[PDB]
Amino acid sequence: VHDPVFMRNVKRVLASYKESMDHSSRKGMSREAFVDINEKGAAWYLGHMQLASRTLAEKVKDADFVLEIRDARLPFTTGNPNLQKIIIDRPRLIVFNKAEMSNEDCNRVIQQYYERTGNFALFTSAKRSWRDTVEAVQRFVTHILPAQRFKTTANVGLVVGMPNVGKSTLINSLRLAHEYQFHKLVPVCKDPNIVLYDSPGLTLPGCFAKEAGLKLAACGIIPTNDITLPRSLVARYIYDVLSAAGVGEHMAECLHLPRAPISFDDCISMICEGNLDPSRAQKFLIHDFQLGNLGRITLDKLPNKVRQ
Amino acid sequence: PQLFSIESYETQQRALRNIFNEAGRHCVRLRKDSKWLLEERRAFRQSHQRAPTTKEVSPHVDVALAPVGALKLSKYLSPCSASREVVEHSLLLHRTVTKSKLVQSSEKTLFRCLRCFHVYAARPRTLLRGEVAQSWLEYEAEAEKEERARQLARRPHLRKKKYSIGRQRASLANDPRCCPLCRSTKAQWMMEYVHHHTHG
Amino acid sequence: HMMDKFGQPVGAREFHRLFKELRHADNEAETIERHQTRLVEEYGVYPSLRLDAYMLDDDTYFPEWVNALPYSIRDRVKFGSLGLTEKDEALRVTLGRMPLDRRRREWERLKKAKEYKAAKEETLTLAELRDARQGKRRFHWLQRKRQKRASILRRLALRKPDAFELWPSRVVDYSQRIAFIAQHVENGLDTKGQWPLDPEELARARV
Amino acid sequence: KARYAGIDDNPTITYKPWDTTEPLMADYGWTRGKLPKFRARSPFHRQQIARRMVTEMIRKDYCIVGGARAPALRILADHVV
Amino acid sequence: YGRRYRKMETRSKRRMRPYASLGEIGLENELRKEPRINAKGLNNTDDEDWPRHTKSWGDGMPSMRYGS
Amino acid sequence: LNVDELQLVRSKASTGDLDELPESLLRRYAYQFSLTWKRRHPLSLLEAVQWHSTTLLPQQLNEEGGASPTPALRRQQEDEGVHKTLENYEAFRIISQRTNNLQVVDNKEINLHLKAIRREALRKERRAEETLRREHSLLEAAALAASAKSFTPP
Amino acid sequence: GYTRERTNRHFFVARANAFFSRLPIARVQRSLAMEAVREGRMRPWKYTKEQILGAPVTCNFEYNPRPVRLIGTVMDAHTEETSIKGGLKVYARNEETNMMLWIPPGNPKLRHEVTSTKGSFQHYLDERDKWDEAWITGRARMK
Amino acid sequence: PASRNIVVPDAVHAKVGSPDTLPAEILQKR
Amino acid sequence: RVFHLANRLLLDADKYVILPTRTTYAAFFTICSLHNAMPFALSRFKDAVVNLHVAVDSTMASAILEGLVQNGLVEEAVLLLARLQHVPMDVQLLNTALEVLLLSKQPQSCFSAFEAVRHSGVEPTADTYTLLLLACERSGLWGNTTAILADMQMRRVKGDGRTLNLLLKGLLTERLHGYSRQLYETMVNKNVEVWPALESHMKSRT
RNA sequence: UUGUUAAAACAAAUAAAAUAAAGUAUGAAUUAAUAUCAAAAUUUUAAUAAAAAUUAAAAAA
RNA sequence: UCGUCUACUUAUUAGUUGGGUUCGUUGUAAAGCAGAUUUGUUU
Ligand SMILES: [Zn+2]
Repeated sequence: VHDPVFMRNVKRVLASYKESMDHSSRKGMSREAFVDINEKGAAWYLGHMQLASRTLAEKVKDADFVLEIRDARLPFTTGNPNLQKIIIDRPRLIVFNKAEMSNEDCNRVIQQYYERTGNFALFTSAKRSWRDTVEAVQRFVTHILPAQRFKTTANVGLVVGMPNVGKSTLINSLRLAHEYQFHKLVPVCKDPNIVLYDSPGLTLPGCFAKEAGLKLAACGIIPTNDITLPRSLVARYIYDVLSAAGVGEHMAECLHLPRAPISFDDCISMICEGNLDPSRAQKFLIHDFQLGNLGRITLDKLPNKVRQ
Repeated sequence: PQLFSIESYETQQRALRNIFNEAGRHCVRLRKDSKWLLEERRAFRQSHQRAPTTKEVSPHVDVALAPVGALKLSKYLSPCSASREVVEHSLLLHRTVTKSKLVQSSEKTLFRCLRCFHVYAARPRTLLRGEVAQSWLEYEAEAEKEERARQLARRPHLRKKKYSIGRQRASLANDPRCCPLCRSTKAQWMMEYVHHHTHG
Repeated sequence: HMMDKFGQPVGAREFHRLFKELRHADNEAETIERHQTRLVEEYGVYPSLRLDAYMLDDDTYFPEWVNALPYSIRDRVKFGSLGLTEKDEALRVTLGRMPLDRRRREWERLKKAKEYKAAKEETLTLAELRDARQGKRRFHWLQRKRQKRASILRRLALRKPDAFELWPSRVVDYSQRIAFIAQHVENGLDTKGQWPLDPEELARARV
Repeated sequence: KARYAGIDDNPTITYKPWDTTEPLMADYGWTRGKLPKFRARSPFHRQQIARRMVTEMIRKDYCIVGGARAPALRILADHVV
Repeated sequence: YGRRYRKMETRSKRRMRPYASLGEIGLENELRKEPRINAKGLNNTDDEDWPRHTKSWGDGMPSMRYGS
Repeated sequence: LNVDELQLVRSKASTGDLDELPESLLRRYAYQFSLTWKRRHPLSLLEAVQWHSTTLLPQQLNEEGGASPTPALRRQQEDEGVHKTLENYEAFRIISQRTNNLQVVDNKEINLHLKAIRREALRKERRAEETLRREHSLLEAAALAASAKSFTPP
Repeated sequence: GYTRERTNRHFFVARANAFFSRLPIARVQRSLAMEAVREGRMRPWKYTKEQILGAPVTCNFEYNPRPVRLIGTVMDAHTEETSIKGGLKVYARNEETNMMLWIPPGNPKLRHEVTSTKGSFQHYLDERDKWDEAWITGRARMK
Repeated sequence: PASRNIVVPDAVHAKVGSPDTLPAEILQKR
Repeated sequence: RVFHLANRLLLDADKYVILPTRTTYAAFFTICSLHNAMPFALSRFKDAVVNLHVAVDSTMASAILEGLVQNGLVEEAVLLLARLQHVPMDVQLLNTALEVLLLSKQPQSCFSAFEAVRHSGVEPTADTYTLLLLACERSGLWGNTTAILADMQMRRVKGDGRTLNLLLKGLLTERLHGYSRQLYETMVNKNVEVWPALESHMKSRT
């Protein structure tokens, strides 16, 4: 037992922490949208992703290949605009996670366009482990990238992806796997000499427009809090996308509705009609859109040039 | 098509902005406190370096009531209506703003408690002091306690006449910070209550 | 409640009485059960008749030795088996206050009502469902008995701790180790499958 | 502040002489409106002491008591008479 | 914490709630002699309420607190 | 379930005189907008439908038909209401100033405390989050069951 | 430095409770009550608590332009005879509005008249249960 | 309900050059 | 009606002087898990533990944890398991905690608990081994894939068909040719079915 | 007052009333450089200065 | 010393379509530049 004054002090500070964290109210600003964990520690990046074009170019010039991680629901809006603007000489492998919910037709269209451009699209499901993904990445490296000059050197892949998409989870999984096998970078397979290099700030989007935030909250990337962004702004956009699709009978069959709804108020009242208030009803609708019982959905549009 | 469901949410919110700016013309004049008024005249001379203007200091508090349409709006709106949350939140915000303007007055006003449901006349500043949670209202409370200690420390016998059981009981009845029946600090503006009942 | 809150640790004789009662509680239950079964098998005074006698406040339904039984069990041997509520006790007082013919008439009416209630008790009403979901117990005499037993246990173990310990001291707790690992999981501390672990590190991760 | 003894049961046609007291239960206190409370361990203990004291007083026609028990005993004997 | 052992012992041993009226002490005397359903139970002797002035030895002997 | 022209005519005629309009139209409009009309008072239906036509802001219809009058009549009704509130408040003032102590309670009690609203909201949110966790765990268990069989060794 | 809180001054410490006997104070109370009666601010009443408890009453509070009328049920009468003390406990319900008032007699701007000295304890119990249920509902909705 | 056709046209919403497409920073600066 | 009767039994025991037992509470928890009404089971568990002074049993804890898991409250089950303390050790509670830690966020924690109980305690069975192998499949470490087989051999406890199939899959992933071929031969000798993907992979390798 | 549940119950914690815990005898222990010990303000000398000096006047239990 | 800079440009037409991508006031030449700047024997 240490000093009693120190015991009293730690008791007092723990009680203060408890009385500070007892409040269930969540603050407006999404801390997750700006925090980004790395090897040095938790970092907060400010600014958009356009003013970092040369900082991205100087690193994609050093890296051997470009491993990007995006979400299949909204491919283009999650990533880097300068990567799509300026052509990257290095081969790119784009892993679309949560591919079970995206439109199969849009998935084949985007993978066809990536094959036409020179990139390789890999769609990963929840049942698939990261081992098959990293094995396919190794196969891509040994099939596309040329042989290194010196035998001891390794090929580097710059990882571009938001921490909500699964980049941080993949990094942690590979790190723990390597640590358990042996007991700023991350080695995956030592026989082909493949290593990965992460860039937190270049992938952290930071600020976003209204519709961008709507799409991110509908996909589950950005958090949702009552002070900053009510559920109405996102659920009405979801229903507007569903109405632009025009599948009213399909909405009814999915939500177990007596008839095809006419308006958003009608949708809310019909979901309310188990009994629950409109707020939790809209929360359950958004949760349905998150879990993905509604399938073959793509919120991000495709430009004319990518559709050609 | 277009953003029908999005524009409908924006249209209803624009209506709430207009019907609440309309209710501003229905006001109830409340004369400010004597000590608080001199505190605004003092802070104005140091800020603007000029004598205070009778139209800027506003010795009469302009409190705004909730619009007559809004109370009957949430009334006939079913709980299953999605548009009830956006108008309920609009009323909860105005219900607190009304408290913020009410605490600046010191004239006698009807205040009922919610514990034993007793209606009594109280002064809004001293009654709603613990609920409003304003630092300037906290700093003036600490300032007046020192001002009383300065007078009592200069003359100890001054406490005998000023602070007596006859004087202390009289001042508590003059500023009923709690209900004389249930002794509860929780209270409500009766004017806002009767405005909500006869319309709902 | 006051004794359990501000109870000075008992002496030798009080400890002995508490231990004796706690040890012979089972013998007391066995002997009251034996008295009751002897009564119902040799005299035919069934629990229905015993409850009727309880409600009418009549001792003719019991033989002579019932009132001669030990006082510690004389009151339980008669009306301990059959179920009784605080409402039933209040109704017994009301009957005892009311006249005898009204006693019998209202008791027969209430007995018919209770039999119909028992027939209808197949399902649960909304109030009973709410009480079962909440956890509130209207008939908390079992709770009072268990709380008295726990208070006796505490007042007896406060004298000699090694006398009535809950878990053996020398025996290690694999379930406690599993709960330790589950606390690691709860706090999110990375467990690399390497046993043992560091409790100071778990506490640091917790804070 | 309020005495539940004022709640009258089985009221008679004519109002009682006291109409507010028991009158045996004295509601001992220190203000002049009440009886002097002799030091006891509880109000129940005080009532038990008063009961035994007035019983012995009625039994043996005299009682020698110390402290504030004498005025209480005298007033209770008055109420008994 | 400052709670006196003797005083707390007396408070926890004996009751404090005083009677309110003679009708109330009568109702209490009625409701006291009631059997315990599942409790421990206490001996209800045939002279528990009867006058103990002739039973107990010290109820007539000279007393100082009662003054003979 | 309402024609556009019929809804426009109803919204235009409710400001002037809604008595001549049939009440079945108002009933079905309340059904559409998910309104609550009292079944024991026929005036409640017309009051609800006129206040809902008030709170509804047709960007083109009202602005073209009556820019000033459509809010003007509603402002007149609001002036009537605020004068009624002033009268009732003065009545409460005089009765509380004359009587010794006065108590007032409402059976409907149309008033909700702010902290109570927040607590109910977070409570229903926690229940919905528990059900969301149920769904998530079911999905993860199904994914594990699929990976235990479909995954082939390289 | 130093001050004194108590004063042993003779004029302050002397009392007159012994000489209060030569003042007919109860007669002064009755004279004030009779003056109020003759002025019309109150009207003499002789009923008992159980008799008046549960009797309908109508009270008009005079107020320009319209005096406010209120019909309620007497819940408690504080005095059995007329006096300057008085006190009546009325309970009145409007459309979805319950209220419990304590009417003092002798107010000129307040005219309360009980429609019948006789009362119905059954209706009294009904009103009492209604008021208690309303109060409990209000407290439960508050907390 | 999983493989049902749900396609979104590009002319219904999210027009190019809109205040919703542009972030609030640029609009406030302008 | 079955749920109503299940709650009525406990209400009747509460009304009477008797008290329900740990097996009754476990069966009631399984009933609530079947009925998808977990708040009732949790309220009954609280009422049994905090004021009724009924010590928790191994089967009772395993039943309540299995109910939480089946309803899908894996995090709440983890919390309750962390709160658990002073309960006898049994293979049922062991495999239930293994399921809980498998479905939890950290699949390595159940492996750590198994290595902790490996020194002493109840002997693990084929179900526990299947749970360990499923957790290894979910996580992806597989570093002790042959260690599990060595432990089973030294424990001298037979394995089930699913156990042997998961072990075959683990060995094929860990490219242990000799051990995989030996296990395939002994599986064909025992005449126990295998997974279709594993059989196709074996036939393509041969 | 807060929190939980349900369309009132439970747990916490203090601030008002109420209850007790002597004015009788019995009677220790920590401590102890000391003038019948320097009430206060100002200034100053080697670190709180209760060390010095200048104003001033600080009653007893 | 708390400054500002998510669009210019090259073409195209009448909103559509492909390429490329900071400035500056004042002090100072050390009196300027990492990080900390807290203490009630208090219950
Ligand atoms: Zn009150």
